Amino acid sequence: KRLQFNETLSKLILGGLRLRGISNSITDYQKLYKITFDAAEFTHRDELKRISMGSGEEVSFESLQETVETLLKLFTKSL
Amino acid sequence: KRLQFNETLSKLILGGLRLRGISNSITDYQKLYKITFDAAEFTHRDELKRISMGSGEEVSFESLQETVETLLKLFTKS
Repeated sequence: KRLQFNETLSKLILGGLRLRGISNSITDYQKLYKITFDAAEFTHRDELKRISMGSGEEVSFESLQETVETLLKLFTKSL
Repeated sequence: KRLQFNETLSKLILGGLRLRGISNSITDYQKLYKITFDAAEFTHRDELKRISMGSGEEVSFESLQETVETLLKLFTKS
């Protein structure tokens, strides 16, 4: 779990939420962000572990973009 | 929730993991179960809340199964 992954994931979720007109001043925005973030980490857990093990890897932006879109699509259908 | 949602959700996760050949012996099995359980509850949060408040609704098997499948597909990519 490198910092670059963290920052890229955070940006993708912020952008995904904003793109959906979901404002950070609503009651479940924080819960929505957190579970998306945690789920996205868990999705890429194996590579994050390898990165931590010095594989010198980098989670690709494109794959993370798919993960976030899948999760936000799932988590915001009722919204 | 709606206790029936919770009981069915458990069965669908256990069943989805079984179909995929993922045994409870593997190292991340319980976290995999738990995060899928919670993400599925979250997905249907709004209806589940109305249900607990007496709306008379019921999350359909189809919808819940699609939820579980979306999550397990995403979470078991390895």
